[PDB]
Amino acid sequence: QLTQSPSFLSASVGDRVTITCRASQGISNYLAWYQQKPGKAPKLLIYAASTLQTGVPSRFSGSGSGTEFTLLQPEDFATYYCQQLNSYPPLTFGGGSRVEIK
Amino acid sequence: LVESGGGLVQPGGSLRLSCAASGLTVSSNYMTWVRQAPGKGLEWVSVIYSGGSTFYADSVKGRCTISRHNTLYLQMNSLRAEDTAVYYCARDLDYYGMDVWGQGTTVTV
Amino acid sequence: TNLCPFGEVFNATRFASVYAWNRKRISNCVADYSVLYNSASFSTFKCYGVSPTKLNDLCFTNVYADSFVIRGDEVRQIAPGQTGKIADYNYKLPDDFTGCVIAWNSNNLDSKVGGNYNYLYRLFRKSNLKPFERDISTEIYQAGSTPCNGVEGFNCYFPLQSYGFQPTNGVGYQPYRVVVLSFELLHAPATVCG
Ligand SMILES: *[C@@H]1O[C@H](CO)[C@@H](O)[C@H](O)[C@H]1NC(C)=O
Repeated sequence: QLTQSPSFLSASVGDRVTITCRASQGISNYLAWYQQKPGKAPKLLIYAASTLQTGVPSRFSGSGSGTEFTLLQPEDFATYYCQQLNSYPPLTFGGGSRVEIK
Repeated sequence: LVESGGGLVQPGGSLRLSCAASGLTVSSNYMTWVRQAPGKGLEWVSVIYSGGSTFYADSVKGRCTISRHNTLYLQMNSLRAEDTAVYYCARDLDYYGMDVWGQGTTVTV
Repeated sequence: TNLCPFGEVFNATRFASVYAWNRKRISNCVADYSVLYNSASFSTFKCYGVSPTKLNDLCFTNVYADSFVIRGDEVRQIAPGQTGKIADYNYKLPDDFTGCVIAWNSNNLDSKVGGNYNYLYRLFRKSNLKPFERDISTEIYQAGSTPCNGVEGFNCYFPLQSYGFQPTNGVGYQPYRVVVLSFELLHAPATVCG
């Protein structure tokens, strides 16, 4: 399958933004949300829906063949990636919308 | 945490990279190798199981992953144009995702 | 002519999860494999002994059925030599396999409205299973140097993990029922003929 995500987003500080990626046909729990700040190895955010340790202000999920997350704090000038979980031969990533703040 | 390894070399030369564990031993976790081209998204180039079975991608299908004790290895011969990129370690929890990563390291032809 | 019971395997109600696959023995009877083969209502019918016809006329001493449910994209794991979650930590075949595999989609029967969480597989395990082995141990996994002794948490996970069989999923993700009919030939009266 293939995963297609939204384009880049220019947002205002202290505002909750929403990103989305639609899957080809059916995943429904196997998508994880990752954060890559430039120059730094990416950090995960989200399981199917849950959140691991840190992103409490940037946690949201609605996954049925088209998932979407919602994150505000102006330290999010980075890129957001979606990895579909169980496709064992390919571990395909998404188009990876990037967000800038203005 | 983790560790990086060798850097840019010649074309199609014997490319090799290594990794190191920090607080979690490499004998029991789905270790990985993910590649980001400079100016591109992410990829997936290898995964190493707990039992020992290994898996590679379509591209770099001739890559040779390895495991031992806690000095993870990846190797490749046909260091073609796509090999110029950065690579990262990561432990997988196939239902919980690519967990803690290494600092990553870059290589170029 | 007491036909060997197959309607209590393929037409069973509750296939056990892949890590606790239901093993049954067939002996002291005759079975018509050809009628099951020519049913054609089966997604995959792959035989690593001999073709469906010529396996009827070769009498055997035991026939072990092994039934469970797995995911569509991982059906292609059930064969000797394959590797993956199923082929390593839930149900591993031997490279000297005789017998064959019968699998078909059971989307409607086994998928819940929100995805049934009844089924499981051993996602976490140190070493891969030996062929035909079984491992129903439910101890929390020992991920790394430090134990946690029955407190589910970091670096020690409950190895069993479920399936989200939503009734909308991609066909590669909709459940498929699988039964491995493994024949065996010994030094004994062969009581399973055609
Ligand atoms: C299960 O039942 C259906 C209809 O009742 C029949 O067509 C099929 O052959 C049966 N399967 C077995 C293994 O008896």
